[PDB]
Amino acid sequence: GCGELVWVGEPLTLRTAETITGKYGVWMRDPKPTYPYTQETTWRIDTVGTDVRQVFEYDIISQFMQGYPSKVHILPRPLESTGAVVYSGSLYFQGAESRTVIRYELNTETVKAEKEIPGAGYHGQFPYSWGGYTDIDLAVDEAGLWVIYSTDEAKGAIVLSKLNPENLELEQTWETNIRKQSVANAFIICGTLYTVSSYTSADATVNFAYDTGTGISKTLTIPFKNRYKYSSMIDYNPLEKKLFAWDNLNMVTYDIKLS
Ligand SMILES: [Ca+2]
Ligand code: NA
Repeated sequence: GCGELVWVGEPLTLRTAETITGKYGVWMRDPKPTYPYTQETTWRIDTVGTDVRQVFEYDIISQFMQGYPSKVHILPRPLESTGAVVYSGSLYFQGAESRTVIRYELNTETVKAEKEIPGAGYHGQFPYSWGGYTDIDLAVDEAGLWVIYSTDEAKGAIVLSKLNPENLELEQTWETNIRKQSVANAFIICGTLYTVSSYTSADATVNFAYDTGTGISKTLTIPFKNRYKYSSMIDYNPLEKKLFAWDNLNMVTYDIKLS
């Protein structure tokens, strides 16, 4: 059941990092789970620092919320920032100090594909408003895998491209009029890109939308609360139909409603 985003619920805290290494990070589930994982499997990456390689994996939700990881993967190359996603058995992440997206198959711990995002800024050229080298933000929605970025040709406006999940080729590209560094983060629901106005405010909003199906841009005023005042990661999971976010040590989730 697709539709336009009309409401975001209150953030629910599922886990809190215990060290500064997890001030920012990304946590995620696979909306297209594949053996040996399930819809309960959760991954967590604490992303502070310069040689981020540890990916914590939890087989079931209770372990993610209360226990130790069931497995730790050591990535073969350091990861950049908070934009990564898991999709159909692979972690898609950006190589540190690069515009390269890497497909890392989790079960086999194998790199299956790598792609430079053509023309994408990286390492602080088109971050979201908080910085954090957030130039490249992967996304999964009801239609599959996407990447959110910008380029010099787009003058820093958000660009989004649909990606082939097997080989990382770009399938189609859209250019918005939204300055990427003017918004706190972004995510895609049902082919519409949404942005969040602030990473600090308890009274932020989902403030812009761009519908890739119609080409129409809109302003919105949907309330969005940063409970802990520093949201470094905001993504959408189309299986759960929820937002997943990382806010100042806290892994949080928001319910949503679509028209
Ligand atoms: Ca995002
Ligand atoms: Na992302």
